[PDB]
Amino acid sequence: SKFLDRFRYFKQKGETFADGHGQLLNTNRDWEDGYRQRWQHDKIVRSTHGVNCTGSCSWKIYVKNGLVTWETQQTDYPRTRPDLPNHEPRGCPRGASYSWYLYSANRLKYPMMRKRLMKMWREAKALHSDPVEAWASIIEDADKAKSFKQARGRGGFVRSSWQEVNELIAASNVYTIKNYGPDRVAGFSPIPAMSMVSYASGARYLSLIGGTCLSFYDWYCDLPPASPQTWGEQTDVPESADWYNSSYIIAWGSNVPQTRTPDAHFFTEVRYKGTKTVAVTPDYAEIAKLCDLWLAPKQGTDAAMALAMGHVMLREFHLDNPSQYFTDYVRRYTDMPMLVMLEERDGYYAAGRMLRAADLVDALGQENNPEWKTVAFNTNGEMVAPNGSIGFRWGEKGKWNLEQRDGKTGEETELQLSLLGSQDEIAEVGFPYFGGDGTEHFNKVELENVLLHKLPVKRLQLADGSTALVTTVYDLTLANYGLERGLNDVNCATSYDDVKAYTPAWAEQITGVSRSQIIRIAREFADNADKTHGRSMIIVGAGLNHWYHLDMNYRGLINMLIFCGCVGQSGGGWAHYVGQEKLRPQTGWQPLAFALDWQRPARHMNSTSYFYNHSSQWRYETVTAEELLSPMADKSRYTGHLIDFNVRAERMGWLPSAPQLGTNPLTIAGEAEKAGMNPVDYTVKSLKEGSIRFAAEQPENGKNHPRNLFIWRSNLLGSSGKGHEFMLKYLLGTEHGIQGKDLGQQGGVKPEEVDWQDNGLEGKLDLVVTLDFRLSSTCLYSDIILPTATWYEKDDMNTSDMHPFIHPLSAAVDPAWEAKSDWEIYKAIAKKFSEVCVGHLGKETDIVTLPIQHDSAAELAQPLDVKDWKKGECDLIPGKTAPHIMVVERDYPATYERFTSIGPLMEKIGNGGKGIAWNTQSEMDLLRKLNYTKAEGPAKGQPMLNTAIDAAEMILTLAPETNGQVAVKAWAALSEFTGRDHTHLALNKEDEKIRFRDIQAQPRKIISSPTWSGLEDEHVSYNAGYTNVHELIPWRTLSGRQQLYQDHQWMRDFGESLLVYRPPIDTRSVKEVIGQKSNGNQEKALNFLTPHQKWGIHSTYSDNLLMLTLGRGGPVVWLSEADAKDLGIADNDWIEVFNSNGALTARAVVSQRVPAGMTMMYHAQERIVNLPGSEITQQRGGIHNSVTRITPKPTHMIGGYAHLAYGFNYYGTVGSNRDEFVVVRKMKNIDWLDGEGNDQVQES
Amino acid sequence: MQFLNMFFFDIYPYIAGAVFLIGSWLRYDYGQYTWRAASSQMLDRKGMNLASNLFHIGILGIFVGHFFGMLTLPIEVAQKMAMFAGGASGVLCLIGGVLLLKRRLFSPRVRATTTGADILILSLLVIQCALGLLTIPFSAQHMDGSEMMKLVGWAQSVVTFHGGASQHLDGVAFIFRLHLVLGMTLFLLFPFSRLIHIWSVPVEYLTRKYQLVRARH
Amino acid sequence: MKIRSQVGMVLNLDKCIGCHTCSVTCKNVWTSREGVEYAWFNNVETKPGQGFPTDWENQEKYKGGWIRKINGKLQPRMGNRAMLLGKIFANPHLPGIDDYYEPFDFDYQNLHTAPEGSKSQPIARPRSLITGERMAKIEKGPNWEDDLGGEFDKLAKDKNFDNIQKAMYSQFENTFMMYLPRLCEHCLNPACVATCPSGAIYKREEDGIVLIDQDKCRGWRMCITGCPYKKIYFNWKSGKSEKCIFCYPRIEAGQPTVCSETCVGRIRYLGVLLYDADAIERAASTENEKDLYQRQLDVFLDPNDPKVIEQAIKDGIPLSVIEAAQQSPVYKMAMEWKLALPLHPEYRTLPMVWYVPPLSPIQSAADAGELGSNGILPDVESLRIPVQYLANLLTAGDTKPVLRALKRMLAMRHYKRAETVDGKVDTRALEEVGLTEAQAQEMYRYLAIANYEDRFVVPSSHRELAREAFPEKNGCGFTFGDGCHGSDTKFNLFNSRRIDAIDVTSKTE
Ligand SMILES: Nc1nc2c(c(=O)[nH]1)N[C@@H](/C(S)=C(/S)[C@H](O)COP(=O)(O)OP(=O)(O)OC[C@H]1O[C@@H](n3cnc4c(=O)[nH]c(N)nc43)[C@H](O)[C@@H]1O)C=N2
Ligand SMILES: Oc1c(Cl)c(Cl)c(Cl)c(Cl)c1Cl
Ligand code: SF4
Ligand code: SF4
Ligand SMILES: [Mo+6]
Repeated sequence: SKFLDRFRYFKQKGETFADGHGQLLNTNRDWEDGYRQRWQHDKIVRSTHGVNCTGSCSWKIYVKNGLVTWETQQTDYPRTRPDLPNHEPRGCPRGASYSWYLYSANRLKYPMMRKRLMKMWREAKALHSDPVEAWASIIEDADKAKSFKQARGRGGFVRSSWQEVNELIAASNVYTIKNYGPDRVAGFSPIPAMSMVSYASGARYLSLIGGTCLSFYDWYCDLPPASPQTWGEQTDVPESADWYNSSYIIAWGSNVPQTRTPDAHFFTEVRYKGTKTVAVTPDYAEIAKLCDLWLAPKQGTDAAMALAMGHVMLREFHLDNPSQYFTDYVRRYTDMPMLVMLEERDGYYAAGRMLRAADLVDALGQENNPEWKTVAFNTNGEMVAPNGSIGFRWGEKGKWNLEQRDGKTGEETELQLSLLGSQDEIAEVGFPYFGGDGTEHFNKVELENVLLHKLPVKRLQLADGSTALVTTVYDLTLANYGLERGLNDVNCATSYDDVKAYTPAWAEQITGVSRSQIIRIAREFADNADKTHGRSMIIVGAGLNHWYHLDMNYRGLINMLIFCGCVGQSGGGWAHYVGQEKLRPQTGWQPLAFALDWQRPARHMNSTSYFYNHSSQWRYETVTAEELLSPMADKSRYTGHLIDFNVRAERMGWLPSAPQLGTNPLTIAGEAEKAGMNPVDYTVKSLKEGSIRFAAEQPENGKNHPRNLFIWRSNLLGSSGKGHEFMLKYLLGTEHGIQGKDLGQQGGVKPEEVDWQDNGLEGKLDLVVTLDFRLSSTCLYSDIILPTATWYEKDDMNTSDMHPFIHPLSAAVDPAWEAKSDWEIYKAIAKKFSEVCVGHLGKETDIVTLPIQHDSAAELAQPLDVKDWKKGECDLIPGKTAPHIMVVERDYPATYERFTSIGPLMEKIGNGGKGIAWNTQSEMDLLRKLNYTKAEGPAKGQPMLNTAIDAAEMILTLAPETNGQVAVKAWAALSEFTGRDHTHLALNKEDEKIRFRDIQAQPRKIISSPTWSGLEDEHVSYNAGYTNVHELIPWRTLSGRQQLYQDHQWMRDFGESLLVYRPPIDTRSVKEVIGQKSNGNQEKALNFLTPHQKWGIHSTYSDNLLMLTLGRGGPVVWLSEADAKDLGIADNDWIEVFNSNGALTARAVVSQRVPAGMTMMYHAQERIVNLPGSEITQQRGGIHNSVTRITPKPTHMIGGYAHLAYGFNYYGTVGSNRDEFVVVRKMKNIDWLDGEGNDQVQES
Repeated sequence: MQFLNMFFFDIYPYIAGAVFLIGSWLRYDYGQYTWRAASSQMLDRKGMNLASNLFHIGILGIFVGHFFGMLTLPIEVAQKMAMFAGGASGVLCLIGGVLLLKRRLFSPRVRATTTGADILILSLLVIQCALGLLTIPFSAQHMDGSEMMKLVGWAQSVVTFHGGASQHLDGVAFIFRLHLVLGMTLFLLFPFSRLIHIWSVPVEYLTRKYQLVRARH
Repeated sequence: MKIRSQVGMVLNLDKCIGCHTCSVTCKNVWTSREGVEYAWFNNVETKPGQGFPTDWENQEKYKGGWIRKINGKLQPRMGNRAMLLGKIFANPHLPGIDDYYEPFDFDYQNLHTAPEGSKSQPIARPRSLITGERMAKIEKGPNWEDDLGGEFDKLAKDKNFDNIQKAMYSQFENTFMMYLPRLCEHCLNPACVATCPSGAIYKREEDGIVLIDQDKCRGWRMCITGCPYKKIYFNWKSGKSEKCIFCYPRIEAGQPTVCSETCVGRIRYLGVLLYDADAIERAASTENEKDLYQRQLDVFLDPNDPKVIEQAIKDGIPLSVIEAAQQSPVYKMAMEWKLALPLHPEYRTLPMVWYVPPLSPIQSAADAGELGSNGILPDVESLRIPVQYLANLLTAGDTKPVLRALKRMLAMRHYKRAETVDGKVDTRALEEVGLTEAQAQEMYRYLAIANYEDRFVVPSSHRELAREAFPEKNGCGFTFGDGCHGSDTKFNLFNSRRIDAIDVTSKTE
């Protein structure tokens, strides 16, 4: 009795203490169990998150009362060396809030369908027993199709069933495939590393039926075109642990503590090791708070600083007092000693292509791919074609290595850098200079569009009779930076204060960063790299990579790292961290996701070009290739709209296409048989005759636009969708908020490769299906929503760039309500498809185009120039001057069987990637015991894939990264090419086999593999390029070395052969609309930046209440105090932001850390929470991408040329967005458009 | 009227009195978590300082008076005090009460987070206070203390268990009947409301050592 | 001389990345209920700023902590016992929900059920979690000033800017920001305990955790004012107050707190500290407030001194606790190296959660600078965060201990750079600050490498001593409602018995 206890008042009094200031009571404390029982749970399950953040953190999912209640980090990762800090606990605030989703009011519980589409679907089925025909009855009617396409994003969802929606989906896909082609069906799902199997589910189903898989690394602009350019590698960087090995680090456009949260401690802790840290951001970002120095250059001007620093370095560590380490490094690992041919001009020369062994008389002995082997001079004047050049990768074996040997005599021959001191004469070469152009918001420095420098050269006798002049990349490089070498150059600098081509004083003007600051850091960075042998590092992120000239910004930073020999050195290098693109078990996952175990090849497409076209954003282009042309280029040779360059690249086999042909590809075989010729040659003939055209040339003819789109693991229409308003208008056919006119209405010049029509085709997409667990913005505008399972309700695998562990995703409980895993959703759809397609599609023959692939033999396509077979400049030879033309067999009725089984191709042909190929039979035998096998049917005897685990197990067994057995065969295959032994990089792990249930118990470290250049050892951390430098394995580039000089035609003519400052472009999306729809409040033009937010990962978590409460409670934009006060904007005021492309609404965050001239809306806050109606469009306010628009860069389209060849996510147009300008102004009328009556009005 | 007389004044006071004790005892033993004053100040500070202090300081005046007045200087004197002393406390309590009731009913946050037991009890008190102030002009007619003698006589019979207490009342004005009825009803509803905070008045704090530490247990 | 144990906490502010992970995990586990949905036991604040609740550091307005009278005696700033009682009908100082933020939700269901034929895309607007009404606009949040979000004139109202000429900091080039994650201090002389009339708040003898007894609390809500750090939150639905409970359910088994184990920064340290309870009044009532810090370090006992060891044993401290104190990181950072400093020692509470001040980028200078006493690394003088600011926060306004901390941190860096880059032994910076090579390499071990087993050294609370573990093991958790928990008298009105107990006594003695 608690009542009777009070009577023991005095009896419970113990001793006092502190001289009567305290009393020790002996009272009951049972009440304390209250919190104890709250903490107690049913069990903990291990799992991670399937979101794009590179975190890849293992979590403990706490289940209590049969419900997921909360979660904390797993701290059991395999510990790093004793001298490096360990990874635990990792995690971030976003991840810690995931649990909120499982039962939140925003959870998608049942498959949903738009009421209008359902009503017409159910009436159509009451008239057409067969579903394909019921679909046809609706889609082929204008008033019908229109009725549901304009309902998009306008409420009206009604509960459906898996049964009803699976039929409609399969029906829609059969119709679409049988009446237009398989390539008119596509799916967009990104970053597979975050859930290998969840991505693979759709990718597999689409590949099986011949649909197109859209890229993402270039679409998001996470792809640094500079990487392929310099190393011929998509992306390969050191792990976050390696940062602790560096003694000098510069975070450049990388808000590490906010965007690389789980790895930030490596950066804060390496400081205690004596490492100096420097933050380079225009605003006082979180990254600044943890550095010893903070530099704030003008946004976009970064390449300027990089150039100046490169200057100081080349001057003080390569010229004045040379560095033994630096010199040997560039000598052996760069293309600097390589010879460049000089072209003729008017009184001056111009850098041309690189000299190839084929140009010389004897051809240097190299008779195999001589036109593909570079040349240089040795220390004894003798000319030579050293090993390693891409010419040795194919058609021969044993010379594709970076050993400093003669390609012909196989002897130890040292190469020489500068010709200075042995040049016949001194030629004057012109280099382009754009530092003088730019908009009004950036400082400029007038010099001359062309700068003449005096280069030391040598005259050589070409094999074809004539003669020309040559000079090393090293020479042009020193000339390009403006280093006075004693020939008395007027354009060369005499002191660091001299304002010439790329000096500290020069950059101080462009960037605004004191010249002395630049000189200091450059000196320190380089000094450190010298003392430690490359242990200097630069962490760069979207801060630089999302500008139209991301290439220049990066090559800027890259040359610095190379001049100090930091690449391939533990503790140094190029650390590019953006999206979670390092799906480590690559070669074991590709066959699963793209069904390469059954058919070959699959339909890959680069999303940027895809949306640029079908979203019809090219119809509003403002940028012209002309204004990007080099001053030293023949303008008349590069005419046409940007999209015209894409179309040419597509037919020259450079970039992929989708839809490919303007004619159903399943019928080409049925017409080639009647014509008496085989399908391949019948296509080459029809393409020449123009009887069969590339679909790209006529995107609006009603048969060359996608009709069915699957979206999963993406919020395309609310996040990544650059040109949100254009997508809503053209792809969806719904109300949009575009503000400008198009080329037609303005009367601009129409493309010379694509049909023009005044009224663009709208509502192209017939069916949009989105799979998600929460009702996102994309879902809101879809036709059918499929409730997918959360990351805590399904099994899958996850890996990252930051660490070498491959942990899992597990189900703490079965999916809630009617939800299903992405894998079970596509399996069910593949099942319903296989029965609905009966009598419509059978065993078909399909013609598939395939662009010249990088890492393949065909990458040695056009070596010296650019020949367009359509302009008659040469013959149409598929695989060389046009895409390959493949014949794929498709057993449509056996889709479901193939989807649920590992195909025969793994045994017949083999498996491989990145150039090599190995036998993988033993792996299949093992897989037959693990997954069991099919009893009968078309896949009888083949290993099974009924569940996600079966799939995960396939990935782990075939991948060399998770199976030491395969890892040895993989290093063996590459040893053939190199001629050096590499098996010793995996031998002592040969008996290692990672199992799904093994990693469920504890995350496991992977095995060193040729697919990557860093190592998985216990003595050295994973550093990108370490193998190239320490194993003498060549970079998949033309010269086999790190490319500093890009000699491809298009590169030379677009002034990108050597790095040069290129100011931020003008999109001209503000001047044509500012002031038009005035509301009475001052408007102003500001640079619109969108770094990634702190309260979400893209748009995920952006609707999550914990994140919304820790943030500002919805969409907001940051403005400087001046900009704000000048527009009469107080903190948290409703403001409007807009331009040609559209308008968005948000509340303002006024802050001192935002430099005047810019505004920031942290990336992804989407369109579903706390958004009022716009005064500019009279519609729901739009999103941050409502004011951006895609604008491609030509140099990002170069294909069929060694390291510049296509590859899914390897190369291709990127969707940059930081150059954008918007108009900001305070709002007046805050109308919510809900009919609630709760509207406000802001005064003044 | 005779049936309803012996009921309300010879029986009802023992029902409410039993329910009051055993009710408190049971909620104290099985309802610790529900035993609190239930502050609402944080949700709406406006006008609370004045209102609550008026209400409490007044209601307390009345309690001391009622307590020592009917459970313990001649009669006519005491009556003059009750009317002037207690009459003033009543005006304060009534005002604070009314202010608190206006708040609880029309102040968005307080009304959205309230329970019915809180509106009920507050309302009755305000009424019992108004009903009380109305007895003043009635006691006036008998400045000699004739009326007060009857009432105090009734009260003291009940608390000592001497039957026939409703007899002491013979004569008293009706208004007094009401006050005595509604009043006791509050003792009935006491244990099932917030009024339990009263039992907890923090007197022991005036002599407590500042720091408290609890041993293992 | 009464020795007692407590697990203190030290947060290395230099490593804090202002991520808030700590706050979210705490919120998920402890305060997701209606009534405390606005409470953030753990919360992070960006400084400069006024924090949460707004201006909690302003004791002149809020009345928290203790004051020292002229006669030298200690008294809660709220008032002596009678004064505090006179304020009970209405806490004249109590902070209102608005001082925190009005908790809100969103109508996501509108996105789902939006009817067919809407003139505009549906949307989820905010709703009050207190009233349930539509919200015109969200105007405040618990982390509203995150990352210098707000005009400088507004943030600079920070009480820690007193006695500092702040004009120069509104200039872009001089901008500076730091984070201050904070929980309950679990004071040695907690003001909360002293301001609760019902005496429902208390400090636990075995581990010094301060808890508000939910059975006993009567909701007088005076405690919220008494707490100078404003870490006690009134649960508006239950009527009782609630505060960080130092995750006692985990600490009892020897596990770190949730916000400690979940700290992405690896900045939180948990270690045992032995203190003389009998010295508490003495220390907290020292005349000069600039002495409270040092005076508190003097209440802590050396866990290796056998004099202390023998007294601790005599005083009830388990042997495992003492052993834990002997390898406690909290003790190394507060006593040995002097890197950790108390938060606002001037409140006289003897706070038990200390902080290592943060380093920052060098300030802006005319030129690119020169090589100082530490080479390319910074010199304490060149740090951009005004040290006086840090001192108003950690040392009652005295810049001496803060500078010593900063200088040693920097000292270590210099020593470590020589060793790992130059490959040489240079102790010039260590001698200047009074450290040795040994103390430096250890500092490095704990701060740089920070292995899990080093950041966390938490002993068991030994829930088996002075209690009856066996019957508890066998019958705890079965919550059928026996109505006998909470009292020591077995008699109960419902004629029942404890499930987790033995009622049939042994007759064999
Ligand atoms: N919390 C969180 N983490 C994530 C993500 C997320 O959505 N949320 N997403 C992933 C993904 S997919 C990416 S691509 C990255 O996180 C992007 O982060 P990063 O810090 O590189 O870019 P950002 O664009 O944010 O830029 C970083 C900072 O650089 C500054 N900045 C911006 N523009 C410039 C510029 O032109 N030059 C220079 N030097 N700096 C500039 C700025 O301070 C920004 O915060 C990554 N992890
Ligand atoms: O009811 C009473 C009240 Cl209220 C006062 Cl104040 C006094 Cl004095 C007496 Cl006697 C009675 Cl009965
Ligand atoms: S969201 Fe990414 S970074 Fe955050 S905890 Fe999850 S996996 Fe880690
Ligand atoms: S989790 Fe750690 S690093 Fe992140 S805010 Fe909290 S204390 Fe700082
Ligand atoms: Mo990205």
